[PDB]
Amino acid sequence: MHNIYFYKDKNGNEPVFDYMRELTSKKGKDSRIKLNKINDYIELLSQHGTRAGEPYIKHLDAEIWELRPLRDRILFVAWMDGSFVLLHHFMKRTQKTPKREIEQAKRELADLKER
Amino acid sequence: MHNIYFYKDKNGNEPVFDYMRELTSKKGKDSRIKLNKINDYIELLSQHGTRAGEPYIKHLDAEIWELRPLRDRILFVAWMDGSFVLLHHFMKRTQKTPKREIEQAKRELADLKERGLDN
Amino acid sequence: NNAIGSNWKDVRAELFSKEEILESDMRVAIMSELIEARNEKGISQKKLEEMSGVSQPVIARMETGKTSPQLDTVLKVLASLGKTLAVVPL
Amino acid sequence: KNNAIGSNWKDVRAELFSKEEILESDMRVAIMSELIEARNEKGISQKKLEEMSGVSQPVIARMETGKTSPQLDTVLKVLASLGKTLAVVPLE
Repeated sequence: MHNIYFYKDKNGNEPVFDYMRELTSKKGKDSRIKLNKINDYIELLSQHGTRAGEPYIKHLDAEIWELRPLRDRILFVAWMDGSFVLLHHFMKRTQKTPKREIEQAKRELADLKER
Repeated sequence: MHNIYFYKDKNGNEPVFDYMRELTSKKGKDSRIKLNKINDYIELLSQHGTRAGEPYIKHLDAEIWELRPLRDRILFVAWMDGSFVLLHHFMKRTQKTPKREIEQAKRELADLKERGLDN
Repeated sequence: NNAIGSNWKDVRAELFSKEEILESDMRVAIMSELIEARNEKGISQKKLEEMSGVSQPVIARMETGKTSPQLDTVLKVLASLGKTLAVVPL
Repeated sequence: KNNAIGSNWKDVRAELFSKEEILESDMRVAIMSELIEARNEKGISQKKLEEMSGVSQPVIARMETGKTSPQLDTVLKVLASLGKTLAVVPLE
């Protein structure tokens, strides 16, 4: 129902996809666990959109949302109705979501509208 | 699809059904578990007949076959097709099914054929 | 014939609720796939172990087991047989 | 059109995951979906589903968070309360 696209920066790289691909490359089986949880959550976002509710997704600031597959966090935005765009990844080492991350997403999102 | 009939003795009681109704009257998880398994194996016999093979089904002697859910054993025979007749039930006490149960099954089968003649 | 008694279809309806019958049929359907894979497609249980990547004891407990079988385990075995499960209205 | 808008998730998913992993993922989200579409729509809480299905709260909780796969019997019970159930269908 809802399409999901990956953000591609100026360099032609997609940060979230890059992160999942290196997880795919690792021998560790917890890499597989994190991958599977990310698989479920993104797919869940695809079907229910932002209506999925917590714990899966959370509204952060303004246009920015986050996906919460375990301790992985994927910042995304509404886009191109009815779709979404995954901006970037960070592992959360605190119980606070740094606005360092959020402003990076805002700046990423900025880059999207520009181009 | 095969029809499954319960054997009724002269009193008349249906032993296999009487046993299942007993399990239904019991609390505790074991009886519920045994009931579900019995439910599955009989229904399985209804769909596949003797083609179900092991572990579900083993031939014993002559016309006598046994259904083997868990530790429960139900003796049955091929009947005028498409059917099967469930004869009686016992709990497994041994390495293998004892002679005693098999011969009770054969008597019940013989009984069925005789009472089937009188029309 | 007085010796030929109740039909299983009537007996089953008396002893079990509609939900218990629903769960039973599903367990039977899975068993039916293991059976006619051996009967027709000529696949052994250990042959199935290699295709599905699930251990032979766990496969056997689908048939003889007291309890489960787990959902992911069923999906692996069914997939190797060209089958799967789907959510469907009641 | 837009260079900032990259790969579609359908393609990314197909590349990073085996056919097997995707099917099991689809089942987990289908179950998660039912529990979600029950909660914000039908107003059926987890307390409420517990007594409807006879399945307890910790068991339904773990059934939603897919860490350990559920037993078939519990899944069929929970789904039945919600008006769904599982069927054996051909792979495609």
